[PDB]
Amino acid sequence: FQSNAMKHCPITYEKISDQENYSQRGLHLLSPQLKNLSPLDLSADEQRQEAIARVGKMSVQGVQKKLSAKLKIKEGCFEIVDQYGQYILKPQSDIYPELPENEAITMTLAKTIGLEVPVHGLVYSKDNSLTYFIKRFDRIGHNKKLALEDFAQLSGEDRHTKYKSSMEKVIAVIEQFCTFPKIEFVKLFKLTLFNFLVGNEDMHLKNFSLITKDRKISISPAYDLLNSTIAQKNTKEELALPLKGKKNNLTKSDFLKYFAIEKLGLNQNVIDGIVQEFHQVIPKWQELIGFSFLSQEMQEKYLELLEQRCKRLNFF
Repeated sequence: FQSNAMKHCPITYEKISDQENYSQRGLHLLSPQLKNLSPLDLSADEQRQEAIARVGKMSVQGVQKKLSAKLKIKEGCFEIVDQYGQYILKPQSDIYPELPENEAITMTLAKTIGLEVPVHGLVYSKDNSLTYFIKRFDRIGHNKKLALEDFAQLSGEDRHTKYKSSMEKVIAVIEQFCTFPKIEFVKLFKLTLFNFLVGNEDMHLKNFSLITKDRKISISPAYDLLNSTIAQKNTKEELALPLKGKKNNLTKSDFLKYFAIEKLGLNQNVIDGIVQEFHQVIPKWQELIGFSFLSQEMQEKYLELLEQRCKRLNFF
């Protein structure tokens, strides 16, 4: 067949047999008592139509079509809902290729480098298409939602503002509102290097949010991370928001000196240690991309971009 076999778990990427759809460890990340995960009973097209119709009740922001869902643990399936959803589902786009598979692997790469990333993965659909899922990090069960505000709201911008900002304004939000800004600066540094390496030119203003939890206001867990470059036919920029006024032709010193030191004030030992973490993780990322549910064509685009971004930071 034209597709290469996909022999790993859509949640953990560990090896599984042909007769399994998910690893046991993956099912248990959803719930230790989940014994199976049935496919969604809607095709990709039906899922998109439902997302469009349910958008007024959708309490999670983001322009991509999304569905709210609960996990029915004893039955072993997702159920689409309007209220008290615990998961977000993202079906295949009708425009861009492999968005669920791309977001799934990219979030997994972010988790591998130590960023805070919620449980996520892929679930099969009625038509065999893969839908992305992520656990809500602002609600557990039917309890109160934790306070969550995106950086457009916090920086005084209109609700629709995504690209008319800058990294320096993102930094200013953290300085103004976070309980321990210097802890958050380390996260921002890792996130921004990560986004450069994986081709995420769509880390826009509304992809940063502050959550109020455990007596502190902090940058939220990661959400909506994708190699947006490989999903598009043409891109002219590397960053969604300028850094040092630049959205392309970023240099190693722009990230490791201007950003890390002049803007974030990180000490050299901290910078050096994080850079080494990225150096060490590259072979694991390459292996995971190979184990992913991306097509061979998209794996090749991911790996080619990753190699070029690593070279620009002198990784090798």
